[PDB]
Amino acid sequence: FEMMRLTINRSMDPKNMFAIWRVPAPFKPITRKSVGHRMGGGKGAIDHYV
Amino acid sequence: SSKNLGGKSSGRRQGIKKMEGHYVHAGNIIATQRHFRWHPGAHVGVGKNKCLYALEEGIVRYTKEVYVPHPRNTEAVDLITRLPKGAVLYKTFVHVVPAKPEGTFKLVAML
RNA sequence: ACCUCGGAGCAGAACCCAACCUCCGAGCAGUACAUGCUAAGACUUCACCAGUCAAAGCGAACCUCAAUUGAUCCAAUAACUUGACCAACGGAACAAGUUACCCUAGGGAUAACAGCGCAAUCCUAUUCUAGAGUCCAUAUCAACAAUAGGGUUUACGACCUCGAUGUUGGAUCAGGACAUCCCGAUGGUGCAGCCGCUAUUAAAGGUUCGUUUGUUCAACGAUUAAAGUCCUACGUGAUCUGAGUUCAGACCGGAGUAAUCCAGGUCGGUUUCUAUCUACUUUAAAUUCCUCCCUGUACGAAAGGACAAGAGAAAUAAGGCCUACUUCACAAAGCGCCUUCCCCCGUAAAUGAUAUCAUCUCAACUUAGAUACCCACACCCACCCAAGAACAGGGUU
RNA sequence: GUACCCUAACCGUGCAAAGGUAGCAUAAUCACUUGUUCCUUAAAUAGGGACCUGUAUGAAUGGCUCCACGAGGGUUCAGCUGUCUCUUACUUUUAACCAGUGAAAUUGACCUGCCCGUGAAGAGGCGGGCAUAACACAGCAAGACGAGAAGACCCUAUGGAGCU
RNA sequence: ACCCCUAUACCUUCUGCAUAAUGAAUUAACUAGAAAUAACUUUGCAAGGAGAGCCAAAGCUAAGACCCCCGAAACCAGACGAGCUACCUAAGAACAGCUAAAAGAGCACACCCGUCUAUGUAGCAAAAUAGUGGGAAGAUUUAUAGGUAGAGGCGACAAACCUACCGAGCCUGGUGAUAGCUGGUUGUCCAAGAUAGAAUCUUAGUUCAACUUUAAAUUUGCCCACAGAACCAAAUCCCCUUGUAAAUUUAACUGUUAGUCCAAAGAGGAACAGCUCUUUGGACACUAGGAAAAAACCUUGUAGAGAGAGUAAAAAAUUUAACACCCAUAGUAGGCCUAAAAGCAGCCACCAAUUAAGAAAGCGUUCAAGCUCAACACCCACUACCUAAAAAAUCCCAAACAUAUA
Ligand SMILES: C[NH+](C)c1cc(NC(=O)CNC(C)(C)C)c(O)c2c1C[C@H]1C[C@H]3[C@H]([NH+](C)C)C(O)=C(C(N)=O)C(=O)[C@@]3(O)C(O)=C1C2=O
Ligand SMILES: [Mg+2]
Ligand SMILES: [Mg+2]
Ligand SMILES: [Mg+2]
Ligand SMILES: [Mg+2]
Ligand SMILES: [Mg+2]
Ligand SMILES: [Mg+2]
Ligand SMILES: [Mg+2]
Ligand SMILES: [Mg+2]
Ligand SMILES: [Mg+2]
Ligand SMILES: [Mg+2]
Ligand SMILES: [Mg+2]
Ligand SMILES: [Mg+2]
Ligand SMILES: [Mg+2]
Ligand SMILES: [Mg+2]
Ligand SMILES: [Mg+2]
Ligand SMILES: [Mg+2]
Ligand SMILES: [Mg+2]
Ligand SMILES: [Mg+2]
Ligand SMILES: [Mg+2]
Ligand SMILES: [Mg+2]
Ligand SMILES: [Mg+2]
Ligand SMILES: [Mg+2]
Ligand SMILES: [Mg+2]
Ligand SMILES: [Mg+2]
Ligand SMILES: [Mg+2]
Ligand SMILES: [Mg+2]
Ligand SMILES: [Mg+2]
Ligand SMILES: [Mg+2]
Ligand SMILES: [Mg+2]
Ligand SMILES: [Mg+2]
Ligand SMILES: [Mg+2]
Ligand SMILES: [Mg+2]
Ligand SMILES: [Mg+2]
Ligand SMILES: [Mg+2]
Ligand SMILES: [Mg+2]
Ligand SMILES: [Mg+2]
Ligand SMILES: [Mg+2]
Ligand SMILES: [Mg+2]
Ligand SMILES: [Mg+2]
Ligand SMILES: [Mg+2]
Ligand SMILES: [Mg+2]
Ligand SMILES: [Mg+2]
Ligand SMILES: [Mg+2]
Ligand SMILES: [Mg+2]
Ligand SMILES: [Mg+2]
Ligand SMILES: [Mg+2]
Repeated sequence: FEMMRLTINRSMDPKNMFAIWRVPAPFKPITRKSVGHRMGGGKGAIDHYV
Repeated sequence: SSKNLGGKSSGRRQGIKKMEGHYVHAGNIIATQRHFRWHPGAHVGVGKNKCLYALEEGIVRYTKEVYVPHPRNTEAVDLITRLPKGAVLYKTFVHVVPAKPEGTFKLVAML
């Protein structure tokens, strides 16, 4: 999202162009377990959003 | 970790025990249900766990009928009086069409 | 951490359906006092036990809730009835630690080492062009992100091995990859020269000695052209070591009532094997540094300061020999002496079409671009030998 | 909380039975740890001296010095030497050959090769290729997951035993 | 006879073994299924039967036919052991030489022990040899008898030693201890035969169910037509025809209940794993052909002989980047801002002369200046394929071949 926002904002003409997202903000939670942790012991905590 | 406990209960084995067109005897349970999915109709009684049993012996028929609750059922009457005009509520009902007559008159004496 | 019961998802629509899967709850409360008796027919938590609904009838009247629970024996009671967080919840009437002093039966059904699978982690290359680089994306570095590869780390899995696949470093001998540390060739530069940085090609040859530490590593001293990165059962213990690490003894600090223990430190501590089979046991083209001159030349304001060509001197490696020196003495050796010869491909140019210019050309085309050793062969009884384990070989005029 | 950092002679508060005293101190000592400084060496994670709530030292769980002693552990001057740079020569045993006597572990059968791949995941025996007359003797230890010992580590068993 | 072609020993264990997992040198001999309750079959008699007892709403009596082997560490009882060793008792013995003459003193023999190294490791030796060491007038060493014994003794505590494996001696007996664990289990031939789950000091086992087997009795069993199954996707349930021949019940039991890949729907993990967990369906644990070897992918199943034939699945294709030429005066250093910012630092506007040039699209300048593009003319004509890598470790890996009619 930051790559797209920065590249489009740099490259556009703010006097004759306009840009909108057709994709919502990151909402689906992606979870990761601790590093070096064996298999099992419950589901890992929420890491980020996609 | 795994702080989620419980949820180890088995399936209730509920549902339809007698489908459409099945010959049924008096007292046979037609359906078992946690909520009122199928409603009692003609010659079908309801037991206090909302179970459906055949009050008479015959053929099980599943129909779709209008729903008029008892005027003492407060939640249902509130839903009805909050239903817009021109709309009739529908439910699925279970009936037993009785197969035999109640009895016969036959000769027993020649007095 | 959990152990029993219920609801929702996974499991979308008859039933059922797991995970140390995702959430929410339960171990009651309230009403009634016919919450009395009895009896067709059914359902059923995949067995059983247990649990659930109920027509009619007798007698009266005219239960809500989702789970809301515990068997048998036995105990209390005249009787009816009532007794466990028996919660490890199908419940043994009542029993904890520790073992490195340990033992047995097994298990690669199961961990440690190794291999294997995977690539989260780690490493590399490319794409994109923000940014840094006085300016300038692309001399050099490089964000967000993308694409691909590698199998050196830390993991993860538990697939061979527990009727043994012996272990960390070191010695010895090294085989290989190139992602090249040096030596070779080339392109670019923010390359004047010397030095550098970056990229292409190149695995023939080489890649030091010491102090501390068991160390791999790491720090330091002195060099060198350089002191490469890895794989090889973290190469190699039937070739070696045993400093470390995880047997039995002991001490210190801590834990524990104690036995005893510590993924903490310290002192000590048995490393067996007569090789059956495979494999193998003599394959002659050497590299590098330094000195001189070129030359204080090119270059450069100066300071600094080459590359080619050539000459010499070494060192290592390979092969060999004893004239002297030395260990020594009819001889074997080095600390001594002698000899050691080919290229290597990245690219830079000329002519010239497709495309009547130009263009180094996956256009036709032009240029840079081995010899040596060995080689005959029933004299053989025997003897000698610089030849040799035996055999074989050479000499015996 | 209080004297620029550090640190409190000092003040306040709470608990205990008492709140670690003298002495020593980076230890034969949990992590930090190769603590900081000086000597020793060209170079020191070694050794000695010093500082040090040692945030887990400490007084018959004996604390701290000191004289002798120690096949105890560590450091070191000088000398010595094949310990090594870097190995060589000789003698004896062993060895090899001839003669006499003559075992043991081991052994499914073997007419018992190399590379790459495959496969119960590391092949002499499978697939593709390569190599290939037969047979002794000496030597080597890379392989036969070589021999030995129903793993000395780990787990399991409603298997044991010792101790508290 | 070899040379050709084909062919991955056996048993056990396991999801799966050529496996580099177990056992086996070989021969001969020896070496491992014992029985009841019931049932079934065949007789005898029959409302009774059996040579008392017992059973009997066709039963009773008799026979047949069904249930292994080896192995612990252990526990207990009674004996035997202190000729080794631990300690003690009785009465004995030995200790050269030197220092100094006193010493659990020093050097050092005999003697006792065993620090370190080397050899040896089925050895000379079930702990030795060689050198080097500690002590050697004492808490010393040693000969002879005697004593303390295992629920113990003894111990300058090493949980040491007690007749060459002492965390509790050895022997005999209970004892053919026990083993949910490993190993083994011996003639021929045929047939049926593959894994939902629940409890459990249970997940290495067992019981019930499920599946499987046999013998009987009976009638429906699978595939399924329409209609039917709830509010908050693939499909399934039910189901008459139809095609077929199985199904249910009764009686008797064993065994399986430690599971692997592939396709699909998901969950966990990294939208890792030959990873783990459910479900549906295959295959494997049974044959054969193919994908190189090959478990799980594809083809195919019911068994024999044949020197017959038709077929099934079944052999990888791809090779990429040329792009113009010629020309350019000028209203103006448009205005504002700034020291200047001149087309090009930032703003407003974007007109306008030549035939034809943006109040300028990139560069480039402190600013300037400069050079390319868009523009005239020029002319054959914009010629326009719209695409894109590489690495590892013993030695590349069939040989090859573009062209003779499916
Ligand atoms: C080889 N040594 C260092 C050793 C090591 C371990 N532990 C290991 O296996 C550790 N190895 C690792 C590092 C984990 C790979 C060990 O476990 C052992 C032993 C030694 C033996 C000695 C045994 C001895 N016998 C059998 C030769 C013996 O007679 C006695 C005795 N004193 O009587 C033993 O103590 C002995 O049986 C023993 O206990 C040993 C080990 O257990
Ligand atoms: Mg549930
Ligand atoms: Mg369940
Ligand atoms: Mg049931
Ligand atoms: Mg009634
Ligand atoms: Mg339980
Ligand atoms: Mg239970
Ligand atoms: Mg100990
Ligand atoms: Mg054992
Ligand atoms: Mg591993
Ligand atoms: Mg910039
Ligand atoms: Mg598994
Ligand atoms: Mg093992
Ligand atoms: Mg073996
Ligand atoms: Mg290269
Ligand atoms: Mg290794
Ligand atoms: Mg080896
Ligand atoms: Mg031991
Ligand atoms: Mg010692
Ligand atoms: Mg050895
Ligand atoms: Mg062999
Ligand atoms: Mg002493
Ligand atoms: Mg002989
Ligand atoms: Mg196989
Ligand atoms: Mg192989
Ligand atoms: Mg083999
Ligand atoms: Mg040989
Ligand atoms: Mg072995
Ligand atoms: Mg075993
Ligand atoms: Mg058990
Ligand atoms: Mg027990
Ligand atoms: Mg017992
Ligand atoms: Mg297995
Ligand atoms: Mg084995
Ligand atoms: Mg085998
Ligand atoms: Mg085994
Ligand atoms: Mg005695
Ligand atoms: Mg004395
Ligand atoms: Mg003495
Ligand atoms: Mg004693
Ligand atoms: Mg002790
Ligand atoms: Mg002890
Ligand atoms: Mg037995
Ligand atoms: Mg069959
Ligand atoms: Mg259990
Ligand atoms: Mg078991
Ligand atoms: Mg699996």
